[PDB]
Amino acid sequence: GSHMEDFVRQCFNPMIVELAEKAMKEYGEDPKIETNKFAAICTHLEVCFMYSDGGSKHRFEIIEGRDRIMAWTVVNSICNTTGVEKPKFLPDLYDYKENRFIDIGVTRREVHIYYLEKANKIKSEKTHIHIFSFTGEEMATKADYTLDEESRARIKTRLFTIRQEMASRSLWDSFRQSE
Ligand SMILES: Cc1cn([C@H]2C[C@H](O)[C@@H](COP(=O)(O)O)O2)c(=O)[nH]c1=O
Ligand SMILES: [Mn+2]
Repeated sequence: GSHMEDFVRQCFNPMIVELAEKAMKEYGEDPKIETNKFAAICTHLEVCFMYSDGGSKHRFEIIEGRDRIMAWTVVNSICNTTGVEKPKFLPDLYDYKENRFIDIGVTRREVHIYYLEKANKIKSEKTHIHIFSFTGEEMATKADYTLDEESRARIKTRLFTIRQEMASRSLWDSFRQSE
């Protein structure tokens, strides 16, 4: 029974916590042992939902947060109706305005490096990438950041708050060093 586990449960809403637990169980991991991962998944989930909330109504299809089978079903529906190429890995959102898949990343390290490591790993030229860090930096494909500055600013504010809460509990160093 770790401090990080109870921190995560008292910091994130129950809907995110439950989706994160399901994700980890589907992968096969355990929230009680792999607790920095539990925190990372919750964080990613929240950011992806804050981000979809940044557009106009119906701008984004939300892929993140669904069961893997249903996630791919929706990806295939989008592909088969917009003629866009099918990605090799599951993205997080689809942008109906710009007609592209997006993969949002959240890193405790250098944005630059996480971006690159994401580009290669994706192996899907068409998928747009947008990285945020816990220090307030962001990096987007072709410097096209999708949302307006205010919607991104609130994401960054939220990440820095998570960082502080963790640091006040002496959990940050461990979370930072475990990426
Ligand atoms: C950075 C990081 C992400 N993740 C998770 C968050 C997401 O659920 C999933 C995809 O993350 P990404 O899109 O930020 O790469 O992997 C970890 O489990 N551990 C980590 O250290
Ligand atoms: Mn992502």
